[PDB]
Amino acid sequence: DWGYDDKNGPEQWSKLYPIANGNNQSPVDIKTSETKHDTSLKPISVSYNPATAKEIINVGHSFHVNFEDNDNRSVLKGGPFSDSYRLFQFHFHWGSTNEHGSEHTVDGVKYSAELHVAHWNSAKYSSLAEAASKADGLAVIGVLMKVGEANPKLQKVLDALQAIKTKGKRAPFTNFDPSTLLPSSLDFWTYPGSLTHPPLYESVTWIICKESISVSSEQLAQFRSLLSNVEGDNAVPMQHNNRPTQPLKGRTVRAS
Ligand SMILES: *CCS(=O)(=O)c1c(F)c(F)c(S(N)(=O)=O)c(F)c1NC1CCCCCCC1
Ligand SMILES: [Zn+2]
Repeated sequence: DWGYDDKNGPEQWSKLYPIANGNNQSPVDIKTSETKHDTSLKPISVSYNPATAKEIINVGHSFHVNFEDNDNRSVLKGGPFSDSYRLFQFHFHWGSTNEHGSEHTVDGVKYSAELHVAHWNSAKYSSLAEAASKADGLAVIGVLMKVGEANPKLQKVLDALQAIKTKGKRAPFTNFDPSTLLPSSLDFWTYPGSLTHPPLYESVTWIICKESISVSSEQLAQFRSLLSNVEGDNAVPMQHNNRPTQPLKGRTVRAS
């Protein structure tokens, strides 16, 4: 029902999802002069099992890669967390132009796209569906993607998109460790926030990497060539899916 278009996009979401105007909404601009270093943060540790890669799915507004989440084979730990979070998905956001496709910004600087690697709290909760609405339920690593050289690490993913061109299509996507997509250093910022699209629950601990990764102009074009319509209907490109930044409302962004 909601989308990213003028009629149903971010500026309209608060009508059906009032929490859009809440105190812990994402994404945010990270003003580096205002970050606070927390001596209790530990380094991030990611430990993903490539055999957990399962399927790629076109969901109309975006696409994602899911990973088997029945057990703790693939986990994020460290950082601000006291226990491990289980990997379940990764996806991207992009924009209509290379100039602004990221959701998070840094000192007002907009990147071309953004990678999200999503996990849920399997220490405290027993399912993604339980964890999704809890303040401590989800942990998402964000990586800002700077347009420039083509990124070869994206290749398996981009090559798969031909199999999921229209809304609802899905295909097997196996033997893939998405830590291969992360930057070499996992220095990061963390703040309490939300899902960036409806239902916008304030359930996400964000881990935003200090270091960016690359993406080419033509790789971004491949994202925008996915279609938001169902097969047989007239082709409608998925041109953009990034939410604008939202007020900090007194939250602190912590620096590792
Ligand atoms: C196919 C991607 S998704 O499942 O629609 C999805 C998404 F596109 C996102 F942008 C987020 S975000 N930006 O806040 O990480 C996301 F979490 C997505 N997945 C969730 C699953 C977790 C709870 C269930 C309901 C909302 C979508
Ligand atoms: Zn996202």
